[PDB]
Amino acid sequence: GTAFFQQQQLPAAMADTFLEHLCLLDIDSEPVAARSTSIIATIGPASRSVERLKEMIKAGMNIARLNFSHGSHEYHAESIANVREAVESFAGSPLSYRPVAIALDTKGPGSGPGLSEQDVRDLRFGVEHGVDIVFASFVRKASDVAAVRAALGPEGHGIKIISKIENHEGVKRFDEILEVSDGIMVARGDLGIEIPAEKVFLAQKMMIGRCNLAGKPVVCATQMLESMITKPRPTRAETSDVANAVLDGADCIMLSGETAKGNFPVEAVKMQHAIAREAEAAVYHRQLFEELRRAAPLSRDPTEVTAIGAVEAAFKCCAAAIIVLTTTGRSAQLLSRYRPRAAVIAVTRSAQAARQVHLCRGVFPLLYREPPEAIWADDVDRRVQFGIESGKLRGFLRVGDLVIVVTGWRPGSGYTNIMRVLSIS
Amino acid sequence: ELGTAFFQQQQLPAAMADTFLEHLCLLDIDSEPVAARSTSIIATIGPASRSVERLKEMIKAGMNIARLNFSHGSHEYHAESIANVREAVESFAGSPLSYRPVAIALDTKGPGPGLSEQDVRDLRFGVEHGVDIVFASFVRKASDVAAVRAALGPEGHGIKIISKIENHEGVKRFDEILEVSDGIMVARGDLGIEIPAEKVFLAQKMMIGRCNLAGKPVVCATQMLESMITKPRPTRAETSDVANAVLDGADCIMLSGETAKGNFPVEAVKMQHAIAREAEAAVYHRQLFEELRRAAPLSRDPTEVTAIGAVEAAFKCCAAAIIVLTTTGRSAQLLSRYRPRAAVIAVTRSAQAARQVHLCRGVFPLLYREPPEAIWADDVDRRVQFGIESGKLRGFLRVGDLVIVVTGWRPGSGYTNIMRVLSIS
Amino acid sequence: RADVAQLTQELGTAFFQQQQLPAAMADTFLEHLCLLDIDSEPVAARSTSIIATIGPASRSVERLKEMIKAGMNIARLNFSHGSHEYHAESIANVREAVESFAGSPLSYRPVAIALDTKGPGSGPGLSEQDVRDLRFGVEHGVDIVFASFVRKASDVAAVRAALGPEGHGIKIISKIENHEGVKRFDEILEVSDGIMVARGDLGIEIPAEKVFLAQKMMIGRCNLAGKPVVCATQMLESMITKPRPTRAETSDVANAVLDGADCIMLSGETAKGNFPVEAVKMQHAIAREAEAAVYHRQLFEELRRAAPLSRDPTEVTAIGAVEAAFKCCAAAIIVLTTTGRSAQLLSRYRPRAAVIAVTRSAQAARQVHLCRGVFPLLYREPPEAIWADDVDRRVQFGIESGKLRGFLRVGDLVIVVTGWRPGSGYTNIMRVLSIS
Amino acid sequence: AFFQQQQLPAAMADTFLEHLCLLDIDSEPVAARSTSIIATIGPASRSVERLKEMIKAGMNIARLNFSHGSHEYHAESIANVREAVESFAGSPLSYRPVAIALDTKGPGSGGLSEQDVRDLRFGVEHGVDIVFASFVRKASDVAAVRAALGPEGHGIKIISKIENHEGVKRFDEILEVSDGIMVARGDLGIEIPAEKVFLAQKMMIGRCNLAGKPVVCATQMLESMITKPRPTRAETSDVANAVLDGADCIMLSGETAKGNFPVEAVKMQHAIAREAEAAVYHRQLFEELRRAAPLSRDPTEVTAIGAVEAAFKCCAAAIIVLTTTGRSAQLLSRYRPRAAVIAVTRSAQAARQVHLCRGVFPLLYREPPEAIWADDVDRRVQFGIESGKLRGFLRVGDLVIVVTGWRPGSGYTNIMRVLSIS
Ligand SMILES: O=C(O)C[C@](O)(CC(=O)N1CCN(S(=O)(=O)c2cc3c(cc2O)C(=O)c2ccccc2C3=O)CC1)C(=O)O
Ligand SMILES: O=C(O)C[C@](O)(CC(=O)N1CCN(S(=O)(=O)c2cc3c(cc2O)C(=O)c2ccccc2C3=O)CC1)C(=O)O
Ligand SMILES: O=P(O)(O)OC[C@H]1O[C@](O)(COP(=O)(O)O)[C@@H](O)[C@@H]1O
Ligand SMILES: O=P(O)(O)OC[C@H]1O[C@](O)(COP(=O)(O)O)[C@@H](O)[C@@H]1O
Ligand SMILES: O=P(O)(O)OC[C@H]1O[C@](O)(COP(=O)(O)O)[C@@H](O)[C@@H]1O
Ligand SMILES: O=P(O)(O)OC[C@H]1O[C@](O)(COP(=O)(O)O)[C@@H](O)[C@@H]1O
Ligand SMILES: O=C([O-])C(=O)[O-]
Ligand SMILES: O=C([O-])C(=O)[O-]
Ligand SMILES: O=C([O-])C(=O)[O-]
Ligand SMILES: O=C([O-])C(=O)[O-]
Ligand SMILES: [K+]
Ligand SMILES: [K+]
Ligand SMILES: [K+]
Ligand SMILES: [K+]
Ligand SMILES: [Mg+2]
Ligand SMILES: [Mg+2]
Ligand SMILES: [Mg+2]
Ligand SMILES: [Mg+2]
Repeated sequence: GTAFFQQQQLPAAMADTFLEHLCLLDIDSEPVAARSTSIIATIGPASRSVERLKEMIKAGMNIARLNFSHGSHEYHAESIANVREAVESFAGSPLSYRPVAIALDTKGPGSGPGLSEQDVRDLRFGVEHGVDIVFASFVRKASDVAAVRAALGPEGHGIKIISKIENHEGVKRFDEILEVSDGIMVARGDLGIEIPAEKVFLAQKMMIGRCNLAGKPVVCATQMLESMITKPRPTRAETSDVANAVLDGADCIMLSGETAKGNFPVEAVKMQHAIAREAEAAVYHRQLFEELRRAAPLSRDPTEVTAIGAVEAAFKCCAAAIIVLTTTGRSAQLLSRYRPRAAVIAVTRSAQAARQVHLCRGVFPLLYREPPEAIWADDVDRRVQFGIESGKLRGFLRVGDLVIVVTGWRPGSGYTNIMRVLSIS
Repeated sequence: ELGTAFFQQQQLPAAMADTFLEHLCLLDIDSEPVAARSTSIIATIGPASRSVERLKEMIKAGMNIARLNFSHGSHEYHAESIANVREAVESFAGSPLSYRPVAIALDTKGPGPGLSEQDVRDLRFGVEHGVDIVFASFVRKASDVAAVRAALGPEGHGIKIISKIENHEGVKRFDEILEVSDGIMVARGDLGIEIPAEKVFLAQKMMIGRCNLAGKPVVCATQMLESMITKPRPTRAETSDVANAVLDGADCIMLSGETAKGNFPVEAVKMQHAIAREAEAAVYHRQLFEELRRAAPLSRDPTEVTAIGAVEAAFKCCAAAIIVLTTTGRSAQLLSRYRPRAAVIAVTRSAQAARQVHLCRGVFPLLYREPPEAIWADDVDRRVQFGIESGKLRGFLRVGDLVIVVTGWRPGSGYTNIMRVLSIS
Repeated sequence: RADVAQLTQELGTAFFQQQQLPAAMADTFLEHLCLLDIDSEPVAARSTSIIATIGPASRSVERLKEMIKAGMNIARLNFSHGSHEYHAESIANVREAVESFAGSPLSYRPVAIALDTKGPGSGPGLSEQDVRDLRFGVEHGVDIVFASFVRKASDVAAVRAALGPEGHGIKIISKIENHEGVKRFDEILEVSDGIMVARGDLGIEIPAEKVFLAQKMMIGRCNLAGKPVVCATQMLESMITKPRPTRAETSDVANAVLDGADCIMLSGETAKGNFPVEAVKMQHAIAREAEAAVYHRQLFEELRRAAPLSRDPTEVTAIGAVEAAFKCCAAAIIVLTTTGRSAQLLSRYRPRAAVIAVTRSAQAARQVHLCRGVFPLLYREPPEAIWADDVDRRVQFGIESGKLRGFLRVGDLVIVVTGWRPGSGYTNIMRVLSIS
Repeated sequence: AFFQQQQLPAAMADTFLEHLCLLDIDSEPVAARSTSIIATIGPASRSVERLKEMIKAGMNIARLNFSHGSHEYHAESIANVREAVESFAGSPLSYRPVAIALDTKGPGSGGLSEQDVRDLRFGVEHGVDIVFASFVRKASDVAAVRAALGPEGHGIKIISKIENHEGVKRFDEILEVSDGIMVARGDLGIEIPAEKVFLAQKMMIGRCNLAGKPVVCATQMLESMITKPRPTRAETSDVANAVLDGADCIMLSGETAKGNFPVEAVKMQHAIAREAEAAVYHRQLFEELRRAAPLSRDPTEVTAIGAVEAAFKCCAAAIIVLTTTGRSAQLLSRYRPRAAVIAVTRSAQAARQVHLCRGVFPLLYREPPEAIWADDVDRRVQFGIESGKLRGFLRVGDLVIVVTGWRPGSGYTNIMRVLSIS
């Protein structure tokens, strides 16, 4: 229909130049796709009640950040419990259940050179309490990441390490840090104090671009809607900043004081949700996909190979979604790196992976709870049908839509290799 | 894993180039072609190439399609030629390494207002003798194609109609002619007489580009190696012309007097084979694929959607081949339209389709003769392995190579929707 | 590397590390972002003009002198507040502070004066207060009018009519503040001299989360049209009370420049803020960083692909001059202009070289601040008897001022844009000159 | 109607593929033929009357193959060429200069052969403009030819013929020290596999285009026309593709030296080149040439790109350039403008040598210098406009780009002007 091609900035996406693309942006072109940039919300006095946390999950919060610079282990354990209670209050309807990751933000070293003793204690707390992500403060070199990995021990092997770049050394040794990290956070608060305030946008734009190139999650953090700590609506600069972090290529956007101690924590999440949707529709996918494709090296990994084929096929048919079966979340991450306009609906039995895929832009995790079928092929089809039913319920899909289904040839992680074009019935 | 020596062959340094100009600068005479020759050779069969023994040498030299010019000879004469071609082709039906299906094409005499009386009789002859292709002479408008289609009696509806564009009206009505034809022949002999000789290259380049855009086979014909009718080696202009027809985007190249009446018919086939191999390696796939992609409209046909995904995946891993199961040849044709550097090995039970897919650049047909398995999925795997083993048998594949496998979800033509990444074992 | 090998040997590796030159050489936009370096210092003069709203915090002649030194190019008078007596006093103080530097014409900085109207209201036709304020502007010699709540092309015609016959030289920058203005943008831009993205009212009239779409669209269309575009409101809002801005604020300013804005504005930050000089200094610091980070390779190519063929020698000379400047890494493009049009046409192709515009018109020298990358020089000498000699004196004035202000150094290449006969509309010559 | 001619719909295309699709056989070429024709002079094309027909047909350079004939024979040919050329000198607004090129025999089993030294000394004594040096294998071979030309032969252009595998492999070092290259396909097709010659041709042309140096495509281009009045489909294709490859010059060997239709062969190359030049995808070409060309601090280099850019912007009919040595015109030519580069020069040798550069139309200025240098410059610019108007390049109302310098002499080009005709 003609009405379909007027929505989600499709006239601006068809443009032959980036300049023409900007000229074609329409304020009356409504976003249709689900919001793909994840929202990380910092937990605190303003956002700890189980009832408040339920409203924040409904508003769009995907990751709950526990800032270990404040409060005790007793405090942070109560936080975790409330978050888990609010998340599990929706587990009765598995077709609409939304998993929420739990991230531990470390205090950092200070006048010291290596992992603080407090950081070791907090890291072991995180492992003991089952945190999904670690935002490692003041990462200056690759050995800092290794020290955090060591402090997580053998049981914390599944936790994701997102290195916070907060100073000039971190920016200068970025490549070696990214290589050993699972992703990066652009920690603008300290970065804006350690380097000239007028140079932070260069570091942000550079780090996001390099993470996009590497296929690793990148978080944009600090003062994004700061005025919403006290004021019910944000400034013109604030909405612009959020929209531009998405347009830069950020996988996640964050709320610090806006959710931890503010008067508008649910309003702050709803505002980030509203802006991200508008900004994602305004992304110039034509140039973006082409540049991501050109820059990405040749691969002999079937998962990587299937991922680019699936993304290419999704663009060809205007696929509503790409449904992927994933154990560790890697298959979904590899789809996400090519920035498809189609939602990546990731069906997994791993609750940890379902929470951790929120770090990847455009990945919508679905936790499958049914016990395995005797016939493996039947188990696969049940999980694909689960993705279709959830996607239909949540508005991602309609009868007649085309979806790309990404699966593998045998059970267990590492074997994705099949891409099938599917019509929704 | 592949080695530096691999990346020096088949003009891979020139293929990596960021500009077309840099691409030309990087062409290396010492970079040997490795891939199988993808541009099919059409050889006109006449007194010089009629004998079963001569035809066997021509099949070994690279002839894929045998052309019978109904402007000369009789029905009795051409039926003898067809019988000899079929006898020479079936002499290799024992050894799968030597066996190659060869299409049989009837070139009509031409019209007068509408279809000639002789053309109706010759077209009826073609149907009765089971010809695969018709090169319809002097096609001027879409009604001419319809008249040929109508002449291909009740039994001839599967024959391919390749419209010969030989005059100014055919060039001017090209779009309407291509829409109703299976493909086009750039009939340069008459075209060089009907229009100024210095304008024929414009018509050739335009028609090839439009056929490439449409995804339909295009043949470059007449005087390609003319001097070789009397001389053992061609001129500098002749080798250039053949190389440039391939670089233009031609699916097939033709030999007329060179094979029909000349003194070196086998040498002419060998020469076209040698040049096509060099020219195909020198194709700038980076710009070509990107432009084919950008120009091709969005599609909701799973076959077309799977085809672009498969070609994308093949480029990503330097896939040795794309093995496709096809009944009509459509699935292979849709892969071919995106000009992959990988060979399209099409496994089919249809002998007609196996001969007709020679019209498509880079399609290597394999006729499957085994009786159907009780389990359809098992019948499918047996055909995929038939593809793989013959591939290994001919030097396309080695254990450890990556291949893209294109199949459908249910039997019968029209359901192609699966793309798998398989490692050769 | 071969496209810069000899020039790298000549200018030095240190030259090619500064002003984001490694990021500018990138083959893709993505690679360009990856190559941005915080250690790559900006060298070029700041090209995006700063508009500062003058109020109680920034009225004193001594304060205004510090703001001119900080980088203020245009002084804005908001006729929504204050009186005619109040605003006339502000204008007088601005003029006094500007003329305090007129003693050295090689370092004198012209400052434009802009009147921001109050706007219509519940009623549509030009308000009676607007007619009185527009008459005031004409009488006081304002250079620009920021026309509030422009909704259609007839609105801009009504403002031009209220300016009268004597206000023909004033520039009309239409403020787009509502949904109607955004929807009828093309018709408004056609009849306006430029546009202001009035984000304050725009953020109230349309959803706050959609304003960035309107900003990016309007800037792109103004860039396409070759007309000045201003980004306004809440750019450094927190600096009204604090000495340092938020991370979102510095980002917003940098992104307005990267979007393609010719001018950036300060409202409450300079009118009623506690740190008006610090706000100007902050916008100056960010704009310089952001201009160096512009991906000129794609930008110039897209401006050329989009721009239609032209048979106007001024337009033709402008693209040739910008192309030549990119080829040699020209330090500046010196242009002789009467109305500012020749400089405006150079500016539309977004050169990295500074457009040093030499003019005898004081009004045009102030008005060219609306054009990104145009550095106006007011020529005060009386005309030479030989016209060709008068032209060469003005070109030499530009070279001497350029050398004086640090724009030029011996050995630099400059592109000189002049015409074949006196008077406006005859620009058609481009020269490559080496600085001695 | 203007935008339907000279493949302008195909030139507006956003992709190369769309460009090919838009090529129109009914779109007539309007601009003058840019690719120069080199004709080998022999028994079939030696008469003064024959040579006059060949000049009118389009011959720009006359080649004398020193592999056959004697010094007495070739001197007679030179005299006949010069006589036929000077028969049109009466009308200087329509006079067409013709270069004279000596093609050496080569070293054969050997450094520089003794016959080559004698022939090179002959060329210097007879005032040849170009030398096509046979079998150039390395940079020292070029130096040996340069040395054999001596002090009197400093002005002669050396076009190195690449005829074997060593020449192809050491191409970069040879091009660096040569004025240009000839893709000598006859010997190349024997020295390397026949099916690999197109790779060497396309590579050499691209590299010469990149370097801004003339490249000639030679041998068997219209071979059948030695005995037949019309060429083959492959032959017309080959000529059109040499132009589309980026060749500055195309050559005729046996076709003009010993063939039955030498004038018809020249006419045929002229007809095809015109069609092929209009079909060039300038959008991609200029952009790639622009991107690839290095940054320069030479005002001639800088003015050249500005002039070509300005010409594309207004659909300039021509770019009129004042040149002493031909360098300023050569630098304009390297950016492949669609506008004709009308080069006004007082040097007769430079006027002949500029035929090596594609799209450069030399005009020999034969008026004595004015007292005021600025007035002398304007007279030469007006000469270009009058000759252009006469030859059909210009019409009143057209826009032209005028490229001049700030001071007399060679190496000072730095000015570009936009001028409206009449
Ligand atoms: O259109 C119209 O008709 C025109 C046209 O095209 C033109 C011409 O004439 N030609 C060309 C071609 N060729 S070749 O040599 O190649 C050839 C041969 C032959 C043939 C074929 C061919 O093909 C056969 O079959 C035969 C049969 C039997 C016997 C013999 C024969 C022979 O020889 C010829 C001549 C025609 O006619 O067709
Ligand atoms: O290089 C090396 O050595 C090679 C070679 O060279 C090769 C050959 O033989 N050929 C080729 C060429 N051709 S054409 O025709 O063109 C020609 C002819 C002529 C000429 C030239 C030319 O040129 C002259 O001069 C002359 C002179 C005198 C007399 C005569 C003549 C003639 O005819 C021939 C043949 C040898 O082998 O030897
Ligand atoms: O993204 P990952 O972790 O590699 O997991 C993908 C895996 O999931 C599957 O699709 C299904 O396997 P399971 O039945 O074990 O869930 C495999 O075929 C594939 O290896
Ligand atoms: O290219 P075509 O003619 O559509 O044939 C492709 C068909 O072949 C298959 O892959 C296998 O089908 P069959 O088992 O009938 O051969 C189908 O699933 C698919 O629709
Ligand atoms: O930019 P504008 O307004 O067209 O003015 C440029 C004009 O200035 C000149 O360079 C000098 O002219 P003046 O004698 O009027 O100062 C003219 O040649 C040209 O027409
Ligand atoms: O083309 P060349 O050899 O580099 O020199 C071109 C020269 O032509 C001129 O425009 C006119 O020079 P002349 O006065 O020597 O004829 C010079 O200013 C310029 O240097
Ligand atoms: O740690 C952070 O979030 C910061 O410093 O911005
Ligand atoms: O039939 C042909 O091939 C022709 O006419 O060129
Ligand atoms: O009018 C204004 O300045 C605004 O709305 O921002
Ligand atoms: O000398 C030549 O021209 C050749 O050998 O091709
Ligand atoms: K912390
Ligand atoms: K026929
Ligand atoms: K106001
Ligand atoms: K010779
Ligand atoms: Mg911090
Ligand atoms: Mg015919
Ligand atoms: Mg307002
Ligand atoms: Mg030779």
